[PDB]
Amino acid sequence: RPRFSFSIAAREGKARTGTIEMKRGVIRTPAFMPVGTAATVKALKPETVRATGADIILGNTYHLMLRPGAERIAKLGGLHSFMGWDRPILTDSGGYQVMSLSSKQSEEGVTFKSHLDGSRHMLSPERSIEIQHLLGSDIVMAFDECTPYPATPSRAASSMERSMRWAKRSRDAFDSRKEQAENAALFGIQQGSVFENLRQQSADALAEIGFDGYAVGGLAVGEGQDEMFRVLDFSVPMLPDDKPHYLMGVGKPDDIVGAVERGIDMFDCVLPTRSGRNGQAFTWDGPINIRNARFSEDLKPLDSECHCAVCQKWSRAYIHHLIRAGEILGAMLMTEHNIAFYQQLMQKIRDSISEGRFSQFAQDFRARYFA
Amino acid sequence: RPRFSFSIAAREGKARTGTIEMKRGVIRTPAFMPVGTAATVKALKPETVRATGADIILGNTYHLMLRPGAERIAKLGGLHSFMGWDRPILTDSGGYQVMSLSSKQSEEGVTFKSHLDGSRHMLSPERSIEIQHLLGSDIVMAFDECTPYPATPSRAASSMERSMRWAKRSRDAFDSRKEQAENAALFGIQQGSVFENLRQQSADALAEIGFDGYAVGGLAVGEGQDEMFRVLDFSVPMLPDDKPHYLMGVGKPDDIVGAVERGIDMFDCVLPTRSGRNGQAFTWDGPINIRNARFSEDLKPLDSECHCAVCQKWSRAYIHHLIRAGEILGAMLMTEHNIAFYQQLMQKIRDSISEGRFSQFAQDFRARYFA
Ligand SMILES: CNc1nc2ccc(NC(=N)N)cc2[nH]1
Ligand SMILES: CNc1nc2ccc(NC(=N)N)cc2[nH]1
Ligand SMILES: [Cl-]
Ligand SMILES: [Cl-]
Ligand SMILES: [Zn+2]
Ligand SMILES: [Zn+2]
Repeated sequence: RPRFSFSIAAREGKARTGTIEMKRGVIRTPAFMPVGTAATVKALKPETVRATGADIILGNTYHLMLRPGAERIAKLGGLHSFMGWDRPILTDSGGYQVMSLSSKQSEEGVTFKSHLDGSRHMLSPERSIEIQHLLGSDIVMAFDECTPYPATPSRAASSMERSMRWAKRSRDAFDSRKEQAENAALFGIQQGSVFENLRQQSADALAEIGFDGYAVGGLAVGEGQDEMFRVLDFSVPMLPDDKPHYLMGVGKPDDIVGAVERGIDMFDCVLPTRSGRNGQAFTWDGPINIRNARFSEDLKPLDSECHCAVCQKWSRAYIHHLIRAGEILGAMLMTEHNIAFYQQLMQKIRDSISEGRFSQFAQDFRARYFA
Repeated sequence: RPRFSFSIAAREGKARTGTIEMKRGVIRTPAFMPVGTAATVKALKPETVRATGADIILGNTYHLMLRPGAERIAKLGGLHSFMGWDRPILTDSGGYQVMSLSSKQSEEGVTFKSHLDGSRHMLSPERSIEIQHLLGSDIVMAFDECTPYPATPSRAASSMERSMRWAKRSRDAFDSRKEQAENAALFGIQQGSVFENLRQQSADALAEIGFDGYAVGGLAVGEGQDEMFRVLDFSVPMLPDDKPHYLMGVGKPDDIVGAVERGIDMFDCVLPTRSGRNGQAFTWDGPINIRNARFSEDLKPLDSECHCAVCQKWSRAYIHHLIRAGEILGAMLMTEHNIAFYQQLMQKIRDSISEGRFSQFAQDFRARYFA
């Protein structure tokens, strides 16, 4: 079993489908990664996450370093053993949460106060890589400096250029740790906001360093789908074609389809889990809010085609009751269905690309989903 | 498959072990019934409830008549289909929640305002039985009038005597509904508080009417274990020996053991589910609070002997993290373990009675549990 081997089995336009082979398992691409920020995909046992079709989940350096702690997780045997997920885990590097959740930045790194208890903590390229080593991540993200949306040209350039210097420091720290370099992979993060020249400068710097995969940062932060697709149109071709392309934080089903049409291979977002707990269920006819009174006596499953265990066993009417009553089983069932729906979407994307009918799939998907 | 057949396979002192055969399955006794007040055992799929060893669960007339509604559940196919539990369900009649949760009593019945939205509702012996018919309950409880603890002799007698008249009305309403009389069972509820003469009067009235089983009401309401055991000492022998004896709302593991020693066959309580969500895990060495800092790096399972799936797969340290983080999976894992622990306790009770070593089991259990 290889450390990291990406193979493209089929193409259609800019879209690709294939596999990433890693020591802990195969990742089918395009892939959707359920988010497991606090060492759990919310409301699901790991076996249920696997049963939905997920090949890999996402963890977070920032959250786990605060609770329960990186050294503690390593002492307990690593993140895989701790949470009971034995397949690949990608960990974000913490740069986004430093901006979004915490409350001093320099070239060396960043010091910050935890949002949970105000205790002071430090992150740097070297410390982020070390934390991801302690967690035992399979895909390690380079540590970057993020800037809020909407970013001015000056702030976008400044954070991107520092991110590129930090990408080289992340590369060197990873390569210095033998066990990490032999068993994990390292992805760089392209920045530059909506500005084509900065995206190009960022892509050039990352390719010169060399990574196992390339993420597109700085999207899914409020820009809207038209603008995101515009940025992807020019940004993805700048990345090495022969390595995976990971769009961080995306997204809604239609966002995923359009991003695949633009060359993206990997995705993560909290939408299926978080909005599931809030009562939103994804269906091939668009999302529904199960709390709506129209579902109070609806005996049909959440989605009429979905193969998930929830749709085999429980009605909309029951799940409507559970969510309106605040019952934990409502969160469990909505989340399992939504994650299974996302995996079925990815499976349909992969099959349609492999069969050379992805264009028609995307058209049919949109016509029905937005009808 | 019979409507209702109780068979005692073995005895030791006042303790009994055996089976209740019903159309939807066999109930091994002494039995513990997980509580599923809102058409769910909190945080567990029904298949997980079954995997812990539960033969029967408890639902509630008062809660289900308010949300989602009894006629609605019947229109949707009954409670079993609605929640996905195909085995026996016992439903309490609502008399306790009218007292404990709602906010006018007469000989006919009771009118009350819902605790959820203040809407007005009515309950009576006839309406309670009808609601339990609409739900499709397998074991129907007679509708009683409860009085708060501690009850004066006057209030205990008054509520008991009305309860006995309402027990006859419950019997007649059940017998008038052919489908119910042919497929379900009906239990009476002995009242009389801590007063031996009232317990005797109540037992005499219930036996004259005749029921499939006899519950002991009015305990687990604050009286303490010594007093409860004292009341059981004289109350249980008053009930027909050849029918099941159901102690409502009990209880802690040691309460269950002592009640079995006094002739009780069936139990229900929210303790394993509710306290599980709050961080209390049951072990053979007594309860632990998993949130305590001493468990932060403990790799052992919740209990060293427990056969449940949680103890096969996750450490105390992980569950400690989950509960302290407010994660739903923490509630799921704690609840599964606690319900499995309760079922393993019942299995050890049943086996020890069948083998004529229940006295020694109870002594060994207490010496270790309270060490
Ligand atoms: C919620 N949206 C969302 N977009 C993202 C882009 C990037 C990152 N992380 C990173 N640059 N280390 C996280 C994101 N989260
Ligand atoms: C929580 N304790 C607790 N003791 C109980 C006794 C009786 C009942 N119900 C009834 N008489 N219809 C419920 C109980 N709940
Ligand atoms: Cl989430
Ligand atoms: Cl509960
Ligand atoms: Zn489904
Ligand atoms: Zn266990």
